[PDB]
Amino acid sequence: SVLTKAIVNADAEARYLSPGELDRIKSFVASGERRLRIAQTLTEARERIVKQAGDQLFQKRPDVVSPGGNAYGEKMTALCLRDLDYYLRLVTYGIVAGDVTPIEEIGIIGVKEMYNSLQTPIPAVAEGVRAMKNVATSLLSGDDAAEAGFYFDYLVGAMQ
Amino acid sequence: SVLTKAIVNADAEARYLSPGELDRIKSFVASGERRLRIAQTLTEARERIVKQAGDQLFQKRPDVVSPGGNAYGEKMTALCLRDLDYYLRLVTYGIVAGDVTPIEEIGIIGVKEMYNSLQTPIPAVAEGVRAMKNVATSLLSGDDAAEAGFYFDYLVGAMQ
Amino acid sequence: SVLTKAIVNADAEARYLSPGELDRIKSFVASGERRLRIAQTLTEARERIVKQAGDQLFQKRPDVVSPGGNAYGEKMTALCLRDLDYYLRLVTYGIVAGDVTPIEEIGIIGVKEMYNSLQTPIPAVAEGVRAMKNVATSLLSGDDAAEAGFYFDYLVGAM
Amino acid sequence: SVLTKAIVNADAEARYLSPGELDRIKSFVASGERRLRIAQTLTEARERIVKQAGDQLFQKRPDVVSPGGNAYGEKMTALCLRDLDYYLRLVTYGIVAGDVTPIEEIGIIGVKEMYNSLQTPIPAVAEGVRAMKNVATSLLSGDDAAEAGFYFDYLVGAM
Amino acid sequence: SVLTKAIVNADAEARYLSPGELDRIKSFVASGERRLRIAQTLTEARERIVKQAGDQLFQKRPDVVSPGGNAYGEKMTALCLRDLDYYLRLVTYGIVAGDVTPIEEIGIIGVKEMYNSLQTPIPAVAEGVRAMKNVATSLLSGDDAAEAGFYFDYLVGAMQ
Amino acid sequence: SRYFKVTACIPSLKRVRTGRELQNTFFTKLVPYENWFTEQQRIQKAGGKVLSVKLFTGVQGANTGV
Amino acid sequence: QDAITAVINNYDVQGKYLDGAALDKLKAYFTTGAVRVRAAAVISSNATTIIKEAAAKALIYSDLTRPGGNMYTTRRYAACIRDMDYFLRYATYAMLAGDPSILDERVLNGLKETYNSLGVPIAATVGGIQAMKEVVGGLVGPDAAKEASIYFDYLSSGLS
Amino acid sequence: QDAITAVINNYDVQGKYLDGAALDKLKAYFTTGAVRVRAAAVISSNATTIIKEAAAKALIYSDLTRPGGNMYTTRRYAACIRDMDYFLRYATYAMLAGDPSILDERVLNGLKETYNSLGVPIAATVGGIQAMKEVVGGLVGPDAAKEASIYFDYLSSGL
Amino acid sequence: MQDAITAVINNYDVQGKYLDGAALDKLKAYFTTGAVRVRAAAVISSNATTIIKEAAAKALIYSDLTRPGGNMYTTRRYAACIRDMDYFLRYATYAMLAGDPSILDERVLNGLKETYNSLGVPIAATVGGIQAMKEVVGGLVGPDAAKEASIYFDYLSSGLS
Amino acid sequence: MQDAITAVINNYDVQGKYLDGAALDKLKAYFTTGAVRVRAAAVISSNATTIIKEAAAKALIYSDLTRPGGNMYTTRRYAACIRDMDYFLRYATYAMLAGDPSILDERVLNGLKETYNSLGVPIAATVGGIQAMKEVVGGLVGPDAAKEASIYFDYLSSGL
Amino acid sequence: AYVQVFDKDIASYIRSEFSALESRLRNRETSVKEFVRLLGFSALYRKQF
Ligand SMILES: *[C@H](C)[C@H]1/C(=C/c2[nH]c(/C=C3N=C(/C=C4\NC(=O)C(CC)=C4C)C(C)=C\3CCC(=O)O)c(CCC(=O)O)c2C)NC(=O)[C@@H]1C
Ligand SMILES: *[C@H](C)[C@H]1/C(=C/c2[nH]c(/C=C3N=C(/C=C4\NC(=O)C(CC)=C4C)C(C)=C\3CCC(=O)O)c(CCC(=O)O)c2C)NC(=O)[C@@H]1C
Ligand SMILES: *[C@H](C)[C@H]1/C(=C/c2[nH]c(/C=C3N=C(/C=C4\NC(=O)C(CC)=C4C)C(C)=C\3CCC(=O)O)c(CCC(=O)O)c2C)NC(=O)[C@@H]1C
Ligand SMILES: *[C@H](C)[C@H]1/C(=C/c2[nH]c(/C=C3N=C(/C=C4\NC(=O)C(CC)=C4C)C(C)=C\3CCC(=O)O)c(CCC(=O)O)c2C)NC(=O)[C@@H]1C
Ligand SMILES: *[C@H](C)[C@H]1/C(=C/c2[nH]c(/C=C3N=C(/C=C4\NC(=O)C(CC)=C4C)C(C)=C\3CCC(=O)O)c(CCC(=O)O)c2C)NC(=O)[C@@H]1C
Ligand SMILES: *[C@H](C)[C@H]1/C(=C/c2[nH]c(/C=C3N=C(/C=C4\NC(=O)C(CC)=C4C)C(C)=C\3CCC(=O)O)c(CCC(=O)O)c2C)NC(=O)[C@@H]1C
Ligand SMILES: *[C@H](C)[C@H]1/C(=C/c2[nH]c(/C=C3N=C(/C=C4\NC(=O)C(CC)=C4C)C(C)=C\3CCC(=O)O)c(CCC(=O)O)c2C)NC(=O)[C@@H]1C
Ligand SMILES: *[C@H](C)[C@H]1/C(=C/c2[nH]c(/C=C3N=C(/C=C4\NC(=O)C(CC)=C4C)C(C)=C\3CCC(=O)O)c(CCC(=O)O)c2C)NC(=O)[C@@H]1C
Repeated sequence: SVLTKAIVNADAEARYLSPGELDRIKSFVASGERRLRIAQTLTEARERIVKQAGDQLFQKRPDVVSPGGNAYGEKMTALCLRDLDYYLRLVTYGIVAGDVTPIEEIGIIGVKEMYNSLQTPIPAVAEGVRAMKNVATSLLSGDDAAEAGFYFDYLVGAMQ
Repeated sequence: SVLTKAIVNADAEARYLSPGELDRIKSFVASGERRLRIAQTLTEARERIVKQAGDQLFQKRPDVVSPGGNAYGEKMTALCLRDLDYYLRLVTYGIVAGDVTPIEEIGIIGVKEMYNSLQTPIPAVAEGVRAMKNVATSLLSGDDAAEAGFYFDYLVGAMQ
Repeated sequence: SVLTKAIVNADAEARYLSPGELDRIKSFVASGERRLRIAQTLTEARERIVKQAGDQLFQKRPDVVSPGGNAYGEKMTALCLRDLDYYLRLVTYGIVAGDVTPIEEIGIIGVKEMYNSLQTPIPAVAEGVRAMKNVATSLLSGDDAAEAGFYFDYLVGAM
Repeated sequence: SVLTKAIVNADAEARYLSPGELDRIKSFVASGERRLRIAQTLTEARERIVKQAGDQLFQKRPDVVSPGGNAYGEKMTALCLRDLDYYLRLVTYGIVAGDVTPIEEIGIIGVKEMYNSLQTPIPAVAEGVRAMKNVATSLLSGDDAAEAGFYFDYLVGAM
Repeated sequence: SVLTKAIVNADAEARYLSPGELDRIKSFVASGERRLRIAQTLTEARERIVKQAGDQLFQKRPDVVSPGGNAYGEKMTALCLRDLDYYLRLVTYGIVAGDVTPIEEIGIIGVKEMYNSLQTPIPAVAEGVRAMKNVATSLLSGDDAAEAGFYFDYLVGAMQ
Repeated sequence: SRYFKVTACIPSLKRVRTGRELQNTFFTKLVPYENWFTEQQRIQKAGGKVLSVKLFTGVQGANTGV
Repeated sequence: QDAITAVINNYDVQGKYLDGAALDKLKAYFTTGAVRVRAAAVISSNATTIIKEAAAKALIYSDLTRPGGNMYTTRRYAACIRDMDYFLRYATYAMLAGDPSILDERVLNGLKETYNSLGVPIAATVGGIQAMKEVVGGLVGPDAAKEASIYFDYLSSGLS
Repeated sequence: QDAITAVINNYDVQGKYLDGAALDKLKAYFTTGAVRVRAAAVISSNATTIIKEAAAKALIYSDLTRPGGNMYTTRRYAACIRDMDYFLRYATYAMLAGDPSILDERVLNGLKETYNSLGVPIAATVGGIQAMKEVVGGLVGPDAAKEASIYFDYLSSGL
Repeated sequence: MQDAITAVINNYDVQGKYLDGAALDKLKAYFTTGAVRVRAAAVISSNATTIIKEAAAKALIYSDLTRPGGNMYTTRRYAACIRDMDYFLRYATYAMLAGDPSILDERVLNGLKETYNSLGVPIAATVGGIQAMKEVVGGLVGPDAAKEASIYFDYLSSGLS
Repeated sequence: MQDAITAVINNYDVQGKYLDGAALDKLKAYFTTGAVRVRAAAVISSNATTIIKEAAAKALIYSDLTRPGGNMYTTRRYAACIRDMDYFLRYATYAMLAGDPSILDERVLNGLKETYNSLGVPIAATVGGIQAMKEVVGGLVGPDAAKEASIYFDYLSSGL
Repeated sequence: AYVQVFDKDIASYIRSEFSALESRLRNRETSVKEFVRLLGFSALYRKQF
């Protein structure tokens, strides 16, 4: 989170936290309560978000759920949905943290390599995340949606 | 300034400013008008603040204005007061900037070396700044005083 | 010591001792006996040197022994004198060694930091050492005094 | 020279000259006049020293002045003697300097490489220098000889 | 041997062996049988090669076998011949390996230092190897001689 | 001078490397005493864990020869 | 790392989405935050004095400072006060973070082994840390003191 | 090192010149060589698939991949497949070489200790290596498989 | 760097000549001066901080430079200027012991003008400070030493200007 | 490292005692020995190459070690062994000048046994070589110097 | 390493001044960083730069 980042910069400089740095920490702690609510909303709607996004993705990409495609078959389709669920969980973690770092360590480093071994198409995964964003945005209020959008966008950018 | 600090962090990361960082900039620009008033108050009371602080310092430290002491004599006493005035000007600059950096470049880097050549005692200088803080606090309203205090405290910390 | 310094330089270069280096060692061993006597003299006069220097320092700097000043009070004044004694002991060690290295490790590294935490003024400490030098010089013969002076000067330079 | 060496060490440390370093300088300046005389003696006897040393070397090493050997032939033998003369000149420079540095720059750096290209045997060159030392020692007084010996030994060590 | 060389280059690049590299390995394994015969020839003629080369060397350099010289005396002369024998054995190893590496590890690294302690002249040693080459070349057929020459030349280059 | 023998492991969290990193990952090294302080901090800042520290050379609690 | 991130990490290993109970812990932290920021600023300004007072309480006027003691000689004295500073800085960082982990990652790791090789006395060091805690407690004030104390105690327990 | 060099080294320690018996061992290797080259090309082309199949057999659909498992998170997953690739590449190198030494020098040395610090499970890794062996065996074909298997087994035993 | 003794040696070495009496006399001259120089150097080292203080008081401080808009205004700049002053003093002391100006050229003098011009540091003021240090140094060292000390200070001044 | 003079100083410093006559006597003893030591050191430096040669001839060469399958077989190993011999000689010379065995412990002796055991270098043979060097050195230095020289050589041998 | 730290030209002249340093690296008791430090802390560096 923001606080960790501030501490880390201070430690590198080997100095106590600057007033400005301290102020940013104060702002973040005030924002946190609002952030928690946004995260809570998505958590409650999680099951539906995943389901709706999955359907959209499969409509957008018939191929993935086709005999050739990776997603095809019950086992495989479940795994694809599980992946979507994982990414949503990561996004919620991000919102509460106020930073993408939590998201980034768990999901975005080595993602290309992992999916290439699996042979899953990376662009399709990105589309699924985009789909989840749209569903999530609708349930969220506009200002809340914008905050959530940033984290969703980062994921889409990372998996490109 | 706050904005300069944010830009510098972004440039190090080689990224565009984050939304969160942008929000902090927005908050700062709103705060600025209040900050300007706080600075204005101290500027008007500057002459009296310096005078009062000087007297307090000399009471606290008889030695500095003693024949042995550096401050002793008219010329020397004037220079000591001039220094106090300089630090006050720096503090005002800091309040408007919202950061200690302006203060820091002009006054706190190489200060030890300069004063050691002069042979002025650093702790006495710190006391003078503390004295100025107390005078300034009284004239300022409580919330204004807290803001001003942070900058004053930084100076005291720097000269240690 | 002189010898330690020479060996260390040689080891860095990974070479046997240079003729010039060897010559300096030879000179040092000849000087040593004289050096021992100089050190002995100061040790015997140690108590008086410290006392006289202390008085001079306090006259030079009234402030240090004043309510504001660090030295003020019996406990504090004793500690200030103890410090002067420490530095004198270090100087004697230096004279026998023929190098400031022994002095330097015990007394001159981190000295600034230590005194800054204590809040003792460094220039006053230097004055005390200068004062000790003057007392020591008087008791020493002129040539002996010059040798002792170098070590005293180093200390003053270090702080 | 001694002084150059001391200054260089100080500059690396970014400090003023240490008392010990200063003392060595003092000793050197006193020694210098004696050193000048030692150097003068060797210069006057230079021609004979080289000649005698050459003969000794050739007796010690028949091979070098043999059809296979590098030294063989008038031209080559002259060059070998010229080299001995060069080293003697360097040693005199060293004595006045009080340090091998002057010697080292002119003669000891890249010496291996130069001789390897020439194919001259390095050990034989060393023997020649040893021979020169013995001749030089005889002409010098004992204390003078010891001083000169150090520089001669350095050369032998270097090659 | 050659194959080791190829593997090492691949490992540095962190890649599987290139087709071209693999082809060179194939060629080497085919060549090996011919190489073994060349080595066998020299082994059989080894005793005479050493003897002839020794004589040539001593004629070329009277000094080495002279009271001053290192080689002088029966014990010493035997050791000089033993050294020549060692180098010949190394050359045979090289031919079968197809690389100088086997030769190099046993004989060419630290050779200068070893001989300098012994005080043996390095150029004379080189002449001995050259002498051995000439004898060996005569017994070998022309194409075989060229192959053997390369290894002999390397030794001469190394001790130089 | 006093010397420290230090064994420390640093994981490569930022990026995965194809070339062998074993020497970088797990290293035993000799550190000058003066340098060690800074080095220890650097390992901490990296997020590496210092498995073992020992004083290879010099004497503990030495006033001189340090 | 941070209290917020610690909660996230615990959930991530479980694979659980963030839940209300988790949210409550995060909420608790957010309220405490403001107090912590104020405490940190106090400590930074008074850091030099805090160290001075603590040294006076435990380290100085002791066998340690006397010849044959661990903190005898200027070099050792300076080292000990440098260590004291680090403990203070890291404790301040921990207090802001709300997490003990940074102390483990930064201060606690490799300290015991270093100290044992050096022959630095652990119990005396612990004593110094406890002294700093007491001084800090005064300056920060009671609400802040409780929070500050836990991190100081954590450091002490680690060293012991 | 290599089979050819291994023979050479054995002779060198004996000091023996190369003999027919030694030559026969080398000849044996040369016949096997052609087969090995073909096997290596097969492995290189199918390397990505080999890893995929082996992972499917052991690593994926397992607790490791599930949260709280060693291979959980993309970073860890990627690391594990990178390690698998290493083992494959080195085994291929060893098969061409005809010697297990390279495995010891690069892969096997320090791996156990690294894994223990990391908390990577050795037994699971060994399982993965065995799985790769089985897949490799199929592709290479029977004659090649025997040769390939020994190096895979060597890695497994070391780990 | 080079010193007096080495300078003589080097001149002879390029000629290839063995050391001669005329050369020896130059060396002898240096040896007599040497003892004085060593004493002077010790004096300077002990009083270095004060020398700088006095020289600054004479020229640099209580001036436009120290006043806002001046080159030495702000603590950082003030500290830099006194650091430079210390450099000049240390190197001059080295030169005095050596008996040769070369070290000044090799370390201090080379590239200083260009550095100062980019920085916008005023050369004439710096020269003024060097001259002030010389005057203070002259007093402490005493007359015989002062003449020797002065030449190196003047050399620095000429180089900068 | 440490020397004799510094060793006395350090012992006094831990006691906090001023230098006393008994201490002075030890220092005086060293000063008399000093002149002899300097002469010995110069002798050793000039004859270093020969000393190593003679010692090798006495123990290392014409032995199983040099024969194939021996530790010092191959040029690389031979060169390593003579390099080690040189190290021992140089350090012993340093120790003799210093009058203290500590430098041997700090540079040569520490970790050597373990290194040798991993390498498979034979310690007893190395010790034999050191003893041989001692004997050669003894001759060159002359009797008074020899006693002093011997102790350092013996110290190395005992350590190994 | 010699070529990085000294320049190419000076690195050519090096025969074995650092032989002891090399051995510690060969032994794997020092790191490459440490080896580079010590080349930097060397008379040769100082003399040449
Ligand atoms: C759905 C959008 C797409 C899709 C998915 C898909 N995934 C798998 C198998 C796996 N996916 C993962 C992913 C993760 N594991 C993690 O730890 C993380 C980070 C938190 C991620 C994102 C993994 C490791 C597996 C392996 C199985 C397991 O983990 O238990 C499959 C099955 C293919 C297979 O061979 O296993 C599928 C189908 N496929 C598509 O094409 C969709 C676009
Ligand atoms: C002959 C061409 C020249 C010559 C030879 C010579 N050698 C020695 C002594 C030794 N030679 C070796 C060399 C090797 N050891 C190895 O491992 C290898 C590579 C496989 C070689 C080449 C060794 C070890 C010795 C030491 C003695 C021993 O056998 O253990 C001598 C004797 C000199 C001495 O001091 O021992 C000689 C004469 N010298 C010449 O003059 C010829 C030009
Ligand atoms: C996969 C079959 C199993 C697995 C692997 C795994 N490894 C790591 C991390 C590392 N593995 C190594 C090992 C090597 N480095 C080398 O150079 C070599 C030989 C050439 C090997 C084999 C290293 C050094 C690391 C650290 C990361 C780095 O790149 O430096 C992980 C991740 C653990 C971590 O925290 O890094 C994993 C998961 N573990 C399993 O669960 C599989 C059964
Ligand atoms: C006298 C010239 C000045 C002076 C002295 C003063 N010192 C202290 C306290 C201490 N001084 C030391 C000094 C040393 N300890 C060492 O190990 C060495 C190196 C050999 C030295 C020189 C120490 C450690 C202390 C701390 C107390 C203790 O020893 O236990 C004080 C008291 C300050 C306090 O608050 O403790 C004083 C007054 N004071 C001046 O102003 C004089 C100019
Ligand atoms: C002071 C309260 C006590 C004390 C301290 C002491 N420490 C040292 C030397 C070292 N201490 C450390 C510790 C750290 N290094 C780190 O990276 C961290 C985390 C930020 C710590 C806490 C280290 C590495 C050293 C060695 C080198 C250095 O100076 O850093 C000494 C000196 C001991 C010596 O023999 O030199 C001392 C005295 N000892 C006391 O007496 C107090 C009780
Ligand atoms: C007063 C609290 C103490 C005191 C003051 C004192 N100062 C001087 C002289 C100077 N102080 C400064 C300081 C500054 N110049 C800058 O650029 C800045 C930042 C903007 C500062 C703070 C300078 C440069 C001078 C030199 C004077 C000049 O302009 O030339 C004196 C006079 C001493 C003298 O010899 O000049 C005094 C007395 N003295 C004390 O002891 C008090 C504790
Ligand atoms: C003091 C008499 C005058 C003065 C000086 C001044 N200098 C700087 C900055 C630098 N000074 C140097 C100079 C040197 N570096 C060298 O290597 C040498 C040769 C030995 C010298 C003399 C350098 C390189 C710097 C820049 C980097 C640094 O600060 O360390 C400043 C600061 C300039 C700025 O704008 O920051 C000043 C003020 N200026 C005066 O007013 C005096 C006339
Ligand atoms: C000769 C008397 C015996 C001998 C020597 C030998 N040593 C090694 C290898 C090493 N030697 C050292 C030792 C040192 N390195 C140093 O820096 C110092 C202090 C100045 C010493 C004494 C080291 C560290 C090594 C290993 C790394 C390296 O190669 O330098 C070998 C090589 C062993 C091998 O298998 O490569 C040998 C042969 N062995 C003998 O046969 C003699 C009895």
